[PDB]
Amino acid sequence: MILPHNNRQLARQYFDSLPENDINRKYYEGLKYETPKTFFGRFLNQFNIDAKLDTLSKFYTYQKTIRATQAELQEDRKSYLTNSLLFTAVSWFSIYQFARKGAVLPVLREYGRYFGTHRLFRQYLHTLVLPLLYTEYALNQKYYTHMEHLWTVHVNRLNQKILEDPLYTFYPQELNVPKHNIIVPTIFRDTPQ
Amino acid sequence: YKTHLFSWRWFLIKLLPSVSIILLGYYLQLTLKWNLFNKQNTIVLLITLLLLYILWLEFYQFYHILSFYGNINWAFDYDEYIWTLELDTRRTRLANNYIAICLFAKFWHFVFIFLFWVFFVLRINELGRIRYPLLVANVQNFIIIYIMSWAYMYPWLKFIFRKYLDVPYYWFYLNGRELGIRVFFTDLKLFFYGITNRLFDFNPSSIKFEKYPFYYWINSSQLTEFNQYRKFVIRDSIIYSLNNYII
Amino acid sequence: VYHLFERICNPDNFKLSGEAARVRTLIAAGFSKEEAEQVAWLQNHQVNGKILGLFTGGFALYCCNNYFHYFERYFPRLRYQPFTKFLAQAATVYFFFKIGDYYFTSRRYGSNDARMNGLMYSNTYYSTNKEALIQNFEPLNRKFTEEEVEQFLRNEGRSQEEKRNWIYNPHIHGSTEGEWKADIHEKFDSGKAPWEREHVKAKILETNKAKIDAGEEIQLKPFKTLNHLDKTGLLHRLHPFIWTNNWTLLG
Amino acid sequence: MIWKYLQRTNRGNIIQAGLQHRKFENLPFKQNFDNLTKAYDLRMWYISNSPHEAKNLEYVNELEALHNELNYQNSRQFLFRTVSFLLGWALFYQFYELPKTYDWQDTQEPKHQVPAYGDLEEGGDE
Amino acid sequence: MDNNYHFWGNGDRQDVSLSYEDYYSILDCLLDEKLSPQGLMKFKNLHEVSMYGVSYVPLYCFPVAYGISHMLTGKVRRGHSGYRNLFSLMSVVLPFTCWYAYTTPIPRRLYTEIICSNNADGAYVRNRIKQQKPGIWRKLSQQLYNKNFRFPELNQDLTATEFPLDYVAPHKF
Amino acid sequence: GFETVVPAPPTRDDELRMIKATEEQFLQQPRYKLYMNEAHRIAKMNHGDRHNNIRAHFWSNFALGLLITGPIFIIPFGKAFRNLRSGVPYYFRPKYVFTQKNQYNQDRNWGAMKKQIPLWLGLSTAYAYWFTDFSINDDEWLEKGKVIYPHQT
Amino acid sequence: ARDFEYNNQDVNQLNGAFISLVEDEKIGFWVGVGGFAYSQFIMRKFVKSTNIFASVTSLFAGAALANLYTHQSRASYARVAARANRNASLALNKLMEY
Amino acid sequence: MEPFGTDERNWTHEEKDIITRFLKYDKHVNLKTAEMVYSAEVESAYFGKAGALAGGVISALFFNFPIVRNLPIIRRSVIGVLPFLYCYTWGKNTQEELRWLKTFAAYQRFVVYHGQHCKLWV
Ligand SMILES: CCCCCCCCCCCCCCCCCC(=O)OC[C@H](COP(=O)([O-])OCC(O)COP(=O)([O-])OC[C@@H](COC(=O)CCCCCCCCCCCCCCCCC)OC(=O)CCCCCCCCCCCCCCCCC)OC(=O)CCCCCCCCCCCCCCCCC
Ligand SMILES: CCCCCCCCCCCCCCCCCC(=O)OC[C@H](COP(=O)([O-])OCC(O)COP(=O)([O-])OC[C@@H](COC(=O)CCCCCCCCCCCCCCCCC)OC(=O)CCCCCCCCCCCCCCCCC)OC(=O)CCCCCCCCCCCCCCCCC
Ligand SMILES: CCCCCCCCCCCCCCCCCC(=O)OC[C@H](COP(=O)([O-])OCC(O)COP(=O)([O-])OC[C@@H](COC(=O)CCCCCCCCCCCCCCCCC)OC(=O)CCCCCCCCCCCCCCCCC)OC(=O)CCCCCCCCCCCCCCCCC
Ligand SMILES: CCCCCCCCCCCCCCCCCC(=O)OC[C@H](COP(=O)([O-])OCC(O)COP(=O)([O-])OC[C@@H](COC(=O)CCCCCCCCCCCCCCCCC)OC(=O)CCCCCCCCCCCCCCCCC)OC(=O)CCCCCCCCCCCCCCCCC
Ligand SMILES: CCCCCCCCCCCCCCCCCC(=O)OC[C@H](COP(=O)([O-])OCC[N+](C)(C)C)OC(=O)CCCCCCCCCCCCCCCCC
Ligand SMILES: CCCCCCCCCCCCCCCCCC(=O)OC[C@H](COP(=O)([O-])OCC[N+](C)(C)C)OC(=O)CCCCCCCCCCCCCCCCC
Ligand SMILES: COC1=C(OC)C(=O)C(C/C=C(/C)CC/C=C(\C)CC/C=C(\C)CC/C=C(\C)CC/C=C(\C)CC/C=C(\C)CC/C=C(/C)CCC=C(C)C)=C(C)C1=O
Ligand SMILES: CCCCCCCCCCCCCCCCCC(=O)OC[C@H](COP(=O)(O)OCCN)OC(=O)CCCCCCCCCCCCCCCCC
Repeated sequence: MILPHNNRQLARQYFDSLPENDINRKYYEGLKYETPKTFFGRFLNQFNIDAKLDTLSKFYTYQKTIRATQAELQEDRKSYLTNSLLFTAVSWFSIYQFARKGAVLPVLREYGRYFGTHRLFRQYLHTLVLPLLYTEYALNQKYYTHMEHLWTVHVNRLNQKILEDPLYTFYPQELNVPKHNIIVPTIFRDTPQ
Repeated sequence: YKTHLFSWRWFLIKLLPSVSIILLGYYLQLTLKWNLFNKQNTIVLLITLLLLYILWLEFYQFYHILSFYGNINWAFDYDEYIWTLELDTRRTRLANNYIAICLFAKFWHFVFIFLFWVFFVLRINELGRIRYPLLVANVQNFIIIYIMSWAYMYPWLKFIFRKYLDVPYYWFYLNGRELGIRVFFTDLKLFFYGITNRLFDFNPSSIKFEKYPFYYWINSSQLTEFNQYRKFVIRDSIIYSLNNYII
Repeated sequence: VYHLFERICNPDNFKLSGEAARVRTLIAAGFSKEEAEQVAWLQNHQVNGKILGLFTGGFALYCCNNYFHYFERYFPRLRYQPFTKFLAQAATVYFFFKIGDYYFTSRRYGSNDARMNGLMYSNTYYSTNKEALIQNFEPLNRKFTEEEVEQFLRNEGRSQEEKRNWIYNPHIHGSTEGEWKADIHEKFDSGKAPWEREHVKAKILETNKAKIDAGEEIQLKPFKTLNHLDKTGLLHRLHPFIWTNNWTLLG
Repeated sequence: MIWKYLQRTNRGNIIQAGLQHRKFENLPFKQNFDNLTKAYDLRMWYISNSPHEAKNLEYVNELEALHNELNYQNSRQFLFRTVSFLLGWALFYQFYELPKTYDWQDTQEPKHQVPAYGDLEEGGDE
Repeated sequence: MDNNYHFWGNGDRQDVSLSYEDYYSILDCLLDEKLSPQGLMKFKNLHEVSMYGVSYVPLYCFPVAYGISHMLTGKVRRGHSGYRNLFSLMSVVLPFTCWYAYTTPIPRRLYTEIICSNNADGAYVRNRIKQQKPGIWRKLSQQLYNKNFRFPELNQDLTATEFPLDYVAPHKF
Repeated sequence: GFETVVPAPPTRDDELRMIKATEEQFLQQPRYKLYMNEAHRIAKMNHGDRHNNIRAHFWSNFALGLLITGPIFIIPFGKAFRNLRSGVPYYFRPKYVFTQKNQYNQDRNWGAMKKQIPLWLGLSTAYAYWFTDFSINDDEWLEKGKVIYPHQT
Repeated sequence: ARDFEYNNQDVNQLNGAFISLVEDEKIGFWVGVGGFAYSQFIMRKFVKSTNIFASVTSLFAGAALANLYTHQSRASYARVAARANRNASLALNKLMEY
Repeated sequence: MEPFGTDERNWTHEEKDIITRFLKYDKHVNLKTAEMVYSAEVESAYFGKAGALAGGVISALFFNFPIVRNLPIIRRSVIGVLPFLYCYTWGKNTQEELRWLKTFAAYQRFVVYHGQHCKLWV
C-alpha cells in the first residue's frame, strides 16, 4: 500500500543499527530457520515467544498484525495473571477459614516425606504455583503457533533481503506525507468537433 | 436484495415469555384436580405478572409502529440560525405497511385475551375456586395468541417457498433436471458425515483478536486483490486514517 | 455396519458380470476404446482354450472317475498308492488343459478361405494377429520433443466433423500470411504427424545422438496397436466367413 | 435352504407374547411412576383379554385410581422438566453473546427515504 | 459409498465442508460480473441443490426435536391429548435443533470445487471471503490447511513473505 | 472458441437430400411417443429415452429393496411390538374410536402394521436411490441441450 | 514448457479419497495387529490346535479384520482412481491420435 | 462498512467511541447526521444519573425495610445495596443502549450518504 518512495524502510534502519554478529544478520546472509519438530525442541522453543515478539516489534513496529498481536498478548497476560492471583487469594482465604474451624481438605499427604512439611503448607504452595504454571502453559499454546508463523515470515523476508516495511504498516503523523488539497481544474474549452 | 430476514437467535428470546405462560397454564389446569384456590394463586399471580410483561412489550412495539407514519425532523434555517421542527408523510415499501396492520391486529387480539384473563382472575377470586371451563378457555387463548406472534416471520416462508415457484416446468426443457428427492436422501448422507466430523474430527478454532480496534476492517491490497465493491476507495481511506489515529 | 450392509446387498453383486471388465481395465491402462477391445479379444481367445480344457477335464473326471478304479487291474499301484491315483487324475486334468490350449493357442495354420474361415478348424485369426503384433511392435525409444508436446496440446479442439476456420493475426502469429497458412495446413489440415516434419526429425536425431552412436534405431512413429490388431481379420485381408457376412474381400 | 429362513416365521411373530418376567422379578420399594405404570398395564391388559367380569370390574376401579396417581406423577415430571428447560433457556441467552453485527440493508430504502421522484409525484403537469 | 459419486450435489467424507449459514454469507460478498461463465454455472448448480437442502433441514431435525419435546413434557405419551403442549414446546425446541444442524458444516463436491479451484474464479472467491468475511475465512482457511490445501490466501502459509492478516490458530507443523 | 468453416448454401440436390433425411426421421418417430415438432424434439426424445432407462433401473432396485429390506429390517422391527416398555404384552390403546379387536392379535398385528408399511416403503426407496445410477441422464454443465436437427442425425 | 493439465475436479476428488485412504490404512493396520493378537490369545486358551494352525488362523483373522475396516476407503479410492485413469487415458489418446 | 455475520466480532467500546467522535467532528458528515448524534448524547445522559438516584433512594428504604433492618450488618448491608446496584446498572445500560442505537442509526445514514454499502443505491 505504501509506495516505494513513501516507504521509510524503518525495518532496514533497525537492521543497520543491529550488531555485527546477530541472528538477524545471519538470516539476511542466507541462514534458514526451521521450526522444531521434536517434543523437546518445541518445549525449548516455548520460552522464546517473548524474545521473538520483542525483536519483531522492533523490526516491524507500527505493523498492523504485529501491533495487534502485542496488544492481545499483553491483555491476555494481564487477564490471566489477575485471574490466577484471584484464584490463589480465594483458595488461600478458603483454606485458612476452614482450617481455623478445624476442617482441612484431605488432599496431599498429611506430612512430607523428606522435610516433614505439613499438608496445609503444601496446599498453599500448590495453590500458589499450579495456577501460575497453568497460566504460562495456557498462554504459550495459544500464541506458540502464531509466533512461529510471524517468525517464519520474518526469516523469509530476511533471506530474500526485503528490508522494506511490509504491507499494512501505518506510520505516525510525523512520518505521514501531507495530502495536497489544492486542485486547479483545467480551463474549459469548447471541443473543436 | 430486500429479503427482510430476521435473526432466529433474536426471535427465540422474544418468544420465551409467551411459551412460558402456556406451559404454566397447562400445569395449573392439570394440577387443578387436587389443589386448592389459595395454593394455586401463586401460579395465577405468576401468569398475571407474565401477561403484564408481555402486554407492555406488545404496546411498546405497537406504539413504535404507529409512530412511524409521523415523520418528524429538525430543519436548520441558516438565515435565522434556528432549528425548526417539521412534520412530513412517509414513503416506504408496502410490505412494511401490510405487516404493520397485521401487527396492529395482533395487539388488539392480545389486549382482548388480556381482558379475558383479567375477567377470569377476578371472578375466581370472588367465587373462591377455579373451574375447568374458564381456565381452559384462557389457556387456549394463550396458545392462539402465541401462534399469532409468528406473524412477522412470513419472509422466511417466502424465502423458502418462492424458490420452488420459480422452478419451470420439466418438459419446457430449460434445465431438464429434477433433484428434489435425490437431494433429500443425499443430504441425509451429507448431514450424517457433517455431524460425525463435527464431534469427532478436526474442528477449526474460534479464537480471534478481541482488543485491537478495527482490526478486521481489511483495506484492499495485493494480498486481498482489488475486486471489491468499486466505491470502497473511501472505506480504504477511512481505514487508513483510523489506523494512523490508533498508532 | 452401514457400509458392510451395502457390500452384501449391492445389486451389482446379483447382476451377472460382463466382458467389459477387460475393456475398462485396458482403458484405465491407457489403451483406447478400440485398442482395448482388440487387446481384450486377443487375451480372451488365448485364455478360452485353457478355461475350456479345465471344464472338459473336470467333466471327464466327474463322469468317468471309475476308470481309475477299473485300471487298478492292470496298474495296482493306483490301488495300493492313493497318492499315485491323485497324480494320475491331476495329469489327466493337465492333459485336457493342454489339449484345449493347443486348439486355441497353437499356430495350426490353415487356408485363407471364406468357406471355412472362423470355424476354428484352423487358428488363423489368432495366429495372424499374434504374428503381426510381435513383428511390428517396437516401443517408442525417444522422448517427445517440445514441438510434439506443443502440437499435442494444440490438438485439444481439433475435430474432423467440421474444419476449423484459421484466421491470421499478424500481431500474434508473425511471419507472413502465406507462410503461416502453409505451416498451419501442414500441422493440422494435412493430417501430417508432428514427428514427420523434417525439422522435428532433425531435432530427434540430434537429441538421440547417443543412441544412434550406440547403434540403436530411433522409431519416429509410435506403435499403433489398432493398425496391427483386428479381431475381424479385415486388416490382415482374411476373408470373412460366408454364412455370417454379406460382403467379400478382394484379398 | 432359503425357504427355511424366508417362509419360516419365528414362533413369536405369530403367537401372542408372554409377560416379561424380568421386568417384575426385582422392583424398587418406591411407589414411583415406574411401578404405577407397570400395575396399570397389567390390569389394562388383563381387562382386554380376560372373560371374568367380577375381576375386571374391580380392576377398573383400581385402574381409575392408578390413572389419577399417574397424572399426579406426570404433573411433577412436567413441572420439574419444564422449569429446568425455561431456566436453562434463560441462562443460555444471559451468558450467550448475541450477534449484533448482521447486515442492516433491509432497513434502508434510499429511493423511499428521500423521495426520488420529487415533485413529479404530485400531478406532473409538464 | 453410494452409487452417485459423480453427482455434483453429493459429497465425500473429506470434501470441503461448509455450513448453510456460511454458504449464504459468502453469497453476499460476491459479484457475478467478476466470475467466468463456468464459475457462474457452479454457483447456479449449488443454489439448485441448496434450494432443496435448506427446506429439508427442518425435516431431518423434526424427529430429534419431536423426541426432545416428548421428554420435556414427561414420561407419558397421551397422543392427541398432548398435541397442544407438545407442539407449543416443540415450536422452540425444533428451531434449536435446526440451529445446530445449520451451524454444522457438511461436505459437498461443489463446495470444494468452488473454494479450491486453481483458476481465476477460485482465487477471486477466496480473496473476497478473506477480505469481506474475515470471520468465515479464518475457519475456512484452518479447514483447508488441515486438508493439505496450499494457497497464498491461507493464514497458515509458511512460505509467504507478508504477515498474516488474521490470528493463526494452533496446529501441527 | 474457434469458429468452423461455413459451407456455401446448399444446392437443390442437397436440399432434396435434407428433405429426404427429415422424412425418414419423422417416419422413425414412434407412434405412442407424443413429442411436438420443434427444434428440441430430438433432444427431448433422447432425454426421454435416458429417463426411461433410469426409470427401469430405479424400479428394479426398488423392487429388490422391498425384497431385501423386509426380512432384514421390517420383520425384526416388528418384534418390538410384542410387549410394551413396561413388560406387559401388547394391548389396544384407543385414541377416540373404541374399535372391537376380538380377533387374535388384531391389536398387535394392526398396530405394528401401521409402522412397518411406512418403514418398508421408506427403506426401499432409500435402497432404490442409494443403488441406482443417474450418470446417464446427468449433465452438470447442461451441454446436452444443444439442438439436433433430423437431417444431421 | 507446457505440459498436460489434469482436470481440477478429478484432482480434488482424488485428494479427498487419498486423504481418507491414508488415515484408514494407518488405523486399519493397528486394528489388524490387535485382531491378530486377540485371535492368537483366544486360540491358545480355548482351542485345541497346533501352534502353526493357531498362528495361521490368527494371521487370517487379523487380515480379515483389517480389510473390513479399510474396505470403504480402499473401494472409494479404487473407483475414483479408475474413473480418473480412464478420463486421463481417453484425453491423452485423443490428443496424440494420428 | 464492516464485516457482517455471526462469526464476526461485535463492536468494541473503543470502536464505538471512535465512530461516535468521528460522526460528531468529521467534515465529511452532514449537518443532519451530526445533529442526530448530538441529540442522542443530550437526551441519553439523563438516564445515567436518574437510575443511580432512584437506586439510592430505594436502597435507603430497603436498608430500613421490615426484615433488612433486623438482619445483622453483614447481611443487612449486602441485601440493602442490591436495589441500588440493579438500578445503577439499569440506568447505565439504558443510557449506552439509547446513545448507541441512535449513533448506529447516524452511522447508517452516513454510509448511505457516501454510498459505502455494497447493496444500496438510488
Ligand atoms: C520450571 C520450574 C517451575 C517451578 C514452579 C514452582 C513450583 C516448583 C518448585 C518449587 C521449589 C520451592 C518450593 C518451596 C520449598 C520449601 C522447602 C520444603 O520444605 O519443601 C516444600 C515441598 C517439599 O517439602 P516436603 O515436606 O519434603 O514434602 C514432600 C512431599 O512428598 C511432597 O508432596 P506434595 O504434596 O508436594 O505432592 C507431590 C508433588 C508432586 O511431585 C512429585 O513427586 C511428582 C514427580 C513427577 C516426576 C515426573 C517424571 C520426571 C522425569 C524426569 C524429569 C527430568 C527433568 C526434565 C527437565 C525438562 C525441562 C523443564 O505434588 C503433587 O503431587 C501435586 C502437584 C502436581 C504435579 C505438578 C508438578 C509440577 C512441577 C514443575 C517443576 C518441575 C521442576 C523440575 C526440576 C528438575 C528435576 C530433575 O516442596 C515441594 O513440594 C516442591 C516439589 C517440586 C518437585 C519435586 C520433584 C522431585 C522428584 C524429582 C525426580 C527427578 C530427579 C530425581 C533425583 C534423585 C537423586 C539422584
Ligand atoms: C449465594 C450463592 C449462589 C447461589 C445461586 C443460586 C441461588 C440464588 C438465589 C438468589 C436469591 C437469594 C436471596 C436471599 C434473601 C435472604 C433474605 C433473608 O433475610 O434471609 C434470611 C433467612 C435466613 O434463614 P435462616 O434463619 O438461617 O433459616 C431459617 C429460616 O429463617 C426460617 O424461616 P422460614 O423457613 O419460615 O422462611 C421464611 C419464609 C417466609 O415466607 C412464608 O411464610 C411463606 C410464603 C409463601 C411461600 C410460597 C412458596 C411456593 C410458591 C412460590 C411463592 C409464592 C408467591 C409468588 C411469587 C412467584 C410468582 C409471582 O420465606 C422464605 O424463607 C421463603 C419464601 C418463599 C420463597 C421466596 C420467594 C417469596 C415468595 C413469597 C412472598 C410473596 C411474594 C408476592 C408475589 C411476588 C411477585 C414478584 O433466609 C431465609 O430463610 C430466606 C430465604 C429466601 C429465599 C432465598 C432462596 C432463593 C433460591 C431458592 C428458592 C427459589 C424460589 C423461587 C420462587 C419464585 C419463582 C418464580
Ligand atoms: C402413509 C402410510 C404409508 C404408505 C404410503 C407411503 C408414505 C406416504 C408417501 C407415499 C406417496 C408418495 C408420492 C407418490 C410417489 C410414487 C408415485 C408413483 O409410483 O408413480 C411414479 C412417479 C414417477 O416415478 P419415476 O418417473 O419412475 O421416478 C423414478 C425415477 O428414478 C426418477 O426419480 P427422480 O429422483 O428423478 O424423481 C422423479 C420424480 C421426482 O419428483 C420431484 O422432483 C418432486 C419432488 C420435489 C421435492 C419436494 C418438494 C416439496 C416439499 C418441500 C418441503 C418443504 C418443507 C418446509 C421447509 C420450510 C419450513 C420448515 O419426478 C418425476 O418423475 C416427475 C413426476 C413428479 C411428481 C411428484 C409429485 C408426486 C405426488 C403427487 C402425485 C401422486 C399422489 C400423491 C398423494 C399424496 C401423497 C402424500 O413416482 C414418483 O413420484 C417418483 C418416485 C418417488 C420415489 C419412490 C416412491 C415409492 C412409493 C413409496 C414412498 C414411501 C415414502 C418415502 C419417499 C417420499 C415420497 C416420494
Ligand atoms: C466355433 C466357431 C463357430 C462360428 C459360427 C458358426 C455358425 C454356424 C454356421 C454353420 C454353417 C455351415 C458351415 C459348414 C462348413 C463345412 C465346410 C466347408 O464349407 O467346406 C467347403 C469345402 C471347401 O473345401 P476346400 O475346397 O478343400 O477348401 C479348404 C477349406 O476352405 C479350408 O481348408 P483348410 O486349410 O482348413 O484345410 C486344408 C485341408 C487340411 O485338412 C485335411 O486335408 C483333412 C483331411 C481329412 C478330413 C478331416 C478329418 C476326417 C476324419 C475322419 C472322419 C471322422 C472321424 C470320426 C467319426 C467317424 C466317422 C466314420 O483340409 C481339407 O482338405 C478340407 C476338405 C473339407 C473336408 C474336411 C473338413 C473337416 C470335416 C470335419 C467333419 C466333422 C465336423 C462336423 C461336420 C462338418 C461341419 C458342419 O467345399 C467343398 O469342397 C465343396 C465343393 C463342392 C463342389 C460341387 C459338388 C457337386 C456334387 C458332386 C458330387 C456328387 C455326389 C453324389 C453322391 C450320390 C451317390 C449315389
Ligand atoms: C381497546 C382494547 C379492547 C377493547 C374491547 C374490550 C374487549 C373486552 C373483552 C372481554 C371478554 C370477556 C369474556 C368473558 C367470557 C364469559 C363466558 C361465560 O359466560 O362463561 C360461560 C362458561 C363459564 O363456566 P364457569 O367455569 O364459570 O362455570 C360453569 C358452571 N359450573 C362450574 C358450575 C359447571 O364458560 C364456558 O362454558 C367455557 C367457554 C367460554 C367461552 C367464552 C367466549 C367469550 C367470547 C367473547 C366475545 C367478545 C366479542 C367482543 C367484540 C369486540 C368488543 C369491543
Ligand atoms: C476377554 C473378555 C471377553 C468377554 C466377552 C465379550 C468380548 C467382546 C469383544 C468385542 C470386540 C469388538 C471388535 C470390533 C472390531 C471391529 C472391526 C471393524 O473395523 O469392523 C467394522 C465393520 C463395519 O465396517 P464398515 O465398512 O461398515 O465401517 C467401519 C467403520 N468405518 C466406516 C469408519 C471404516 O463392523 C463389523 O462388521 C464388525 C463385526 C464383524 C463380524 C463379527 C461380529 C461378532 C459379534 C456379533 C454379535 C451379534 C449379537 C447379536 C446382534 C443382534 C442384532 C439384532
Ligand atoms: C451413509 O450411510 C447410508 C445411508 O445414509 C445414512 C443410507 O441412507 C443408506 C440407504 C439404505 C438403507 C437400507 C437404509 C439403512 C438404514 C438403517 C440401517 C437404519 C434403520 C434401521 C432399522 C429400521 C432397523 C430397526 C430395528 C431394530 C434395531 C430391531 C429391534 C428389535 C428388538 C427390540 C427385539 C426385541 C425382542 C425381544 C426382546 C424378544 C421378546 C420375546 C418374547 C417371547 C417376549 C417375552 C416373553 C416372555 C414370556 C418372557 C445406506 C445403505 C447407507 O449406507
Ligand atoms: C496346486 C498344488 C497343490 C496340490 C493340488 C494339485 C491340483 C492339480 C489340478 C487339479 C486336480 C483335480 C483332481 C483332484 C483329485 C481327484 C478329485 C476327484 O475325486 O474328482 C472326481 C470326482 C468324482 O466325483 P465322486 O465324488 O466320485 O462322485 C461319484 C458319484 N457316484 O469329481 C469331483 O469331485 C470334481 C473334481 C474337479 C477337479 C477340477 C476340475 C477343473 C475345474 C474345476 C471347476 C471348479 C470346481 C469347484 C469345486 C468346489 C468344491 C467345494
